[PDB]
Amino acid sequence: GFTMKYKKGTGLWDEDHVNDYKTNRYLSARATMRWYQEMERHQTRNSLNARRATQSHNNNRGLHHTGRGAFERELERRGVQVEKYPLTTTTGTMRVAELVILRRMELEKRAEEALAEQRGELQKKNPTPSEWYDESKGPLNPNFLRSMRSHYEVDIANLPDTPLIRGQ
Amino acid sequence: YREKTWYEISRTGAFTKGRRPVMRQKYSREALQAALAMVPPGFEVADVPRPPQRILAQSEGIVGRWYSNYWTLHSMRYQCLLAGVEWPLGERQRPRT
Amino acid sequence: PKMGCEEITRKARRVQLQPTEYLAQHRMQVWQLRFKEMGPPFSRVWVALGGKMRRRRVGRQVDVKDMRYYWRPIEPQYQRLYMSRLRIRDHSNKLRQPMRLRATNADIGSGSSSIEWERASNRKYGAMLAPPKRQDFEFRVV
Amino acid sequence: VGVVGRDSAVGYLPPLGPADPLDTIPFFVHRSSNGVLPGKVFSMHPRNLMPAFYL
Amino acid sequence: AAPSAYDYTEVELAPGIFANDAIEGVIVAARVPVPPPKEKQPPPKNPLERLKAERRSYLARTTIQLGYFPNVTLPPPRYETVEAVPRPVH
Amino acid sequence: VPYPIHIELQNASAESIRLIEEAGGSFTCVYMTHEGLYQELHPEEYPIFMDQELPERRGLESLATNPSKRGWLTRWYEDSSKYAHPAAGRRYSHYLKPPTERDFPATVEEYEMVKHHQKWHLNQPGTGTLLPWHSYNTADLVKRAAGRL
Amino acid sequence: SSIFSPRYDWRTSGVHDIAPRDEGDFLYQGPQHVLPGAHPLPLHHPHNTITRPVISPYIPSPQRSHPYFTAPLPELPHFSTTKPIVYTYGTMKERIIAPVFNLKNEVIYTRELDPFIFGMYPEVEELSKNLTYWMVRCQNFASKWDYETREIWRKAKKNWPNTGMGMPRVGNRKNHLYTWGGRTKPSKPWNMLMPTMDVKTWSKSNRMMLTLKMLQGRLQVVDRLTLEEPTQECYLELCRNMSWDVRHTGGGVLFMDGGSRITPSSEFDRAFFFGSFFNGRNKIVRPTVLCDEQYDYNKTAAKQRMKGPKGAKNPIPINRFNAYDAMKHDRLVITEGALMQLEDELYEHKLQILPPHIRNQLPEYGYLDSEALGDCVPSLKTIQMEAAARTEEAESDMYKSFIDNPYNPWKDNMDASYAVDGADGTVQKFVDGKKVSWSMLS
Amino acid sequence: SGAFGCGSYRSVVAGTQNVPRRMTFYPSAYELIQLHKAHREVIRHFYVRDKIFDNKFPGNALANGLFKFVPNRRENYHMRELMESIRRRSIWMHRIKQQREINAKVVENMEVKYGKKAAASMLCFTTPDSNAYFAPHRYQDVANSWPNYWQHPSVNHVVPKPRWRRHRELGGITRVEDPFAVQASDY
RNA sequence: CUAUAUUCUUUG
RNA sequence: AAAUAAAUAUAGUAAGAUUAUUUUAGUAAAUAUUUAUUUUUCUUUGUA
Ligand SMILES: NC(=O)c1ccc[n+]([C@@H]2O[C@H](COP(=O)([O-])OP(=O)(O)OC[C@H]3O[C@@H](n4cnc5c(N)ncnc54)[C@H](O)[C@@H]3O)[C@@H](O)[C@H]2O)c1
Repeated sequence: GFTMKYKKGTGLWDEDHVNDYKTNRYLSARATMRWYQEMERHQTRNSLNARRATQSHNNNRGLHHTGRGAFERELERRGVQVEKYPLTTTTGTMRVAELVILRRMELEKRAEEALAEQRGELQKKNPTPSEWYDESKGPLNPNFLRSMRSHYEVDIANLPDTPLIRGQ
Repeated sequence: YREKTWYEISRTGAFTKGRRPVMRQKYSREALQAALAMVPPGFEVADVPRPPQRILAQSEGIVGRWYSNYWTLHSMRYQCLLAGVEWPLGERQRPRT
Repeated sequence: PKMGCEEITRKARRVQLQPTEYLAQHRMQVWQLRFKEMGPPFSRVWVALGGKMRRRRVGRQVDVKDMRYYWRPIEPQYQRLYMSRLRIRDHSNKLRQPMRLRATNADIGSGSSSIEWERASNRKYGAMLAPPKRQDFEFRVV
Repeated sequence: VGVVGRDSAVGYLPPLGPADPLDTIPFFVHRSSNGVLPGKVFSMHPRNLMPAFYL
Repeated sequence: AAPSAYDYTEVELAPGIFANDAIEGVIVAARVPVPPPKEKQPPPKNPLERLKAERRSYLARTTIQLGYFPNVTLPPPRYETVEAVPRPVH
Repeated sequence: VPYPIHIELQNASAESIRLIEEAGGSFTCVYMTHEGLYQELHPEEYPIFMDQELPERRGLESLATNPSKRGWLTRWYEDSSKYAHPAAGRRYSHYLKPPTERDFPATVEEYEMVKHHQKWHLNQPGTGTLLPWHSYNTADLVKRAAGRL
Repeated sequence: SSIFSPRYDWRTSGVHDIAPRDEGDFLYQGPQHVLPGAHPLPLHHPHNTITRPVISPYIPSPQRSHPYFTAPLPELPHFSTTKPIVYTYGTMKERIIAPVFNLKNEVIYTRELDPFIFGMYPEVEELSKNLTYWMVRCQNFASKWDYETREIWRKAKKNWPNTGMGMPRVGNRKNHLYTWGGRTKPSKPWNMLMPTMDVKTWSKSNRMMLTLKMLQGRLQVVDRLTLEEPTQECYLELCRNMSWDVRHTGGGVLFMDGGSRITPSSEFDRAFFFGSFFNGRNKIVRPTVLCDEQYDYNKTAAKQRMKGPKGAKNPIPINRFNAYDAMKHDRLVITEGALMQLEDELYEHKLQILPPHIRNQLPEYGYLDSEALGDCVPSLKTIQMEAAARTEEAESDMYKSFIDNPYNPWKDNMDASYAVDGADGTVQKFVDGKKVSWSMLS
Repeated sequence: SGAFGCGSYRSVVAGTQNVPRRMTFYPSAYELIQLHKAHREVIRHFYVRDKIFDNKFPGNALANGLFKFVPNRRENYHMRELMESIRRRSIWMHRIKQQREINAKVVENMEVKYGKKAAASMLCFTTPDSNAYFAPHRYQDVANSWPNYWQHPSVNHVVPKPRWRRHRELGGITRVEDPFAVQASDY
């Protein structure tokens, strides 16, 4: 019947638009891997079967596995473009991705030096912490002050028992 | 053996051509021109009556003698209207009393 | 059904999902021929005409005869009684409101406006209540 | 005529701001996305079509 | 296709510093030299961690080059022009 | 209505129309077959302008060709539709092309029937054209009984 | 039992052996004595900062509206929000600025969070809707199957006639009364409800959960989630070096893996993704708080061989963000790619919510500048979306000479003539006396 | 048909005079939203039509080159979902590009009639509470719009200030030194 | 209820 | 007609069962659930 075939691949990721009613709250370390196996084999099984069925069916009808007949067979010999809208091929869609990535990596070199150019410059201005260091309103976190230690020239994490207000 | 049971015989939307495309490939310009070039001269579109509802609506693409197929004829006509290809054949006539 | 049962260990029947009734099943047309409902939201009469008519007209009087040509609200028991058949689509949905006699435009459009129908270009924006498309001048069902 | 305060036969005006300054209203009320003011009149137990209402 | 429209897309490298502030001084993504595909690593010089590496998971044995979508760059074709390809006999 | 509005809807009430027109606005009463609705609400689906049906008969009487509702076919009615064929006689007026040349009924049986019709109904001007004695009582042929013009 | 019922108060003696354990037990010293565990409020989880360490600038206090930076601090680089910030209904109405952590656990540049996302102030009914959705959804619905009266396999005949015996009146005894029997109306998957949940509610509830994680000071923002190798001990090396507690007993980490500031991805980082299966309490989820609309193609009864549940046939998949797995794992680790993607998908949503006298000022303030129209230079997108975009940049050239061109449809309107045909109702388009319009096929 | 700003086909047949309209300045702010989320959509169609497999488990790894869509389906997805989405986006673009042509004219007419200052001051949509939605720190003394109404600086006096002290002997625990209130337990 | 009454009126 | 195998026929004048105390408003017309009205006096009144 009508099970919404057109929404099958519509989803952004591989795991959606799939009726998954066999599941649990907590998924273990290998149940999660099982889940990620099930989903991608749900896509792959259903795609490869739909490839096989039509390739076999096109072969049984005496034409090319594509569904591309004798006429279109002649057009490719004569060098004629055989269809109206030549959609991007596999190799193309891989190439896009890698060119995008190869832009991003270069940019992540340049940003690295940019930020390292700034950070050393506003460290030399600030050996002492600014007006965020005040716990007048509420206590500082020693969990976080161990992380902020490196920038400053002083010992931050040594905190008096008494609350410190604009402490020196 | 029943290759299609009563329910999927009952659905005439799939079978008949209402609101449904019956030719699923779309040809480029120099493809359409070659396809039109294989039509024998002295052929009118008006000589190809639209088949009844009983007959399934389908198009085998461009095969030999594709102009005998009604739906192929007119689907090709639509691509020729989109691509700006001149249509050599006639057009469908409406006879009246 | 116990891990000992000779009953269940030999398979007999397997029960399926049971089909639901027509959503409009209870709006029966013998009501829709007789009455019509009139009202502002939250108060609505069902109104009908009187039968004394088609047996003896003559001899009685003109006033008692034309007391028959007025629309009149049905007795409230009967209205509740007929309305009750329209209330059985959702029990325990207290936030709902009963179905009307004649389907309004919202109630026609509600069945095509879902996110399950949005790809169906049949039956969209109402179809079956419009007159049919002129068929191809050579159209024939044989 | 100005653009914000235009003539409208229905009548609609963007919020005018507080009628007195130097004073703070403890609450703030948002118009809807269509410009409607928040009060909604429902019915308590709409299934039986009770005349009893609320806001 | 020469520089793409998106090659001018704005990213903030450092606050107050944009990648479009360099302008050609713009990164054209297709003109970035493609690194050659890395295959699986050669087995270590030692039998022990060779056997232990061979003992690993199929997931841990996945070679990583790009890291995203094709993991390993595809090699460029032998011809830079589409009609530069020799046409055999049909 | 303070500002002018230009709007295309179907079957507006008279007061709404005069309220729009007083402002210096516009109203055009479009009336569409179902296909028309789907083609306006989903324009993207159809690349070329496609041949669109005229709405049906009763709707053409009451809406599309109505100057009061300001339908869109009023020009078409006042230019093309309201005139008969240039050759056509009075009896054959409604036909697209006159079926015969001579306006006089061309069959002796049809002539006998027209004589009987003209003595049936008494002799009124329109009696020449045969109208059948029996009716449909169907809603697709009925028009307005009485109302403001 | 119940507090009122007389069964309560039983066992007047014997509940405690009267004698101390000589290791753990002690006397109450006095008012100067600090008792382990004792607190004036009803804490079902009495965790302090030592057991469940919170990472934020300040320990959350009633004086602080949120435990993060309210102003960009002069000693670190400050990155502004990806999209411009608008304050909607439930938003905190105060500037939320969070530090970013490197993978070496030092603090790196500071980044401003979006109060529409991380500021939607939690109220409990919404989170309730979220939680009940997740716990009803996450059952195994295939296990709800049970036998029924017609499913028993006995003889259908009256087993003894009811006339003269003192025996009960019994026939076809496959009923629910009997030890071998089955019920009249049993439970079984196609009768079990799977709840439908619309995007508005999911979006709102997840926003409020993120905000709740901010207010509890348990939110962490990281550059990348990236491992040297796909192996597990690299992952544990990471979790150990930057102080994530992944032990089952300890409070876990909930990852939103986005890529980085510069290169965000919708897909997980492969290297990190394979190392991320540790047996402990941790979960890696998709970088989205939205959800696809849930469609029901049996809403009436129609398809009977459906096994299924009754309800939405498109339940939210398990690797999304939710209330349950937020409440289980304490630290919420969000990559900046995830931040960018969240803001990107929620932008239009927040714009529509605003009152109309406010949405009119959006273009004036430059909120609505659009790359498509080309008033600005295009914005930062993910890897996949840049791929798709360049794909369309590439394929826009095949539609030029065709009349069905999407990028210039109906260019022929304002030179066009229209002609009403009277022989059969049709309105046909004409240009230069040629009929342009296409009569539809059936 | 309709769907642009000009008019439908049945007004051309109707011959209604739509041409000399009065031009007013309408920011077209709603359409920019719809355009943002249309252009957001088109790209998604291009992405999900162009998925190809990368399978990370070995059993499913025989398919890793192929598109996730069957070609026959990928074509149909290109016709039905994708290239008509471009048309929707296209329509929004047209309806805005008309109106910048119109708004330019309104601005010029008002610049001549008024002068740049007066004109630009009239063509501003500023509402007195626009600071409530944009920079609330300028709005705080006007109304209390916070979800925390007890932490707004006007009502801030209500929340208590504890006297708290850290403890080394408890392990870095901060603790409030305030005495508890004795409670009513009995009647 | 079905038939005969077909204008504001009429049968079993 | 008998036996064997399949069904869920119907049974308020045939019937029988129906699973969790310490409770918080009364007795068409009645009763029950949800809900509504501060309509005038010396006191009093469950009306809808
Ligand atoms: N109810 C309908 O008939 C209906 C509904 C929605 C859309 N449409 C659109 O109406 C137009 C024609 O409909 P029809 O039924 O008269 O013919 P059709 O669509 O049944 O057949 C048209 C022929 O031209 C092909 N074609 C369609 N779009 C094409 C394109 N954009 N480029 C190249 N070839 C294309 C079709 O696949 C087929 O080969 C098409 O845009 C169709 O999609 C029609």
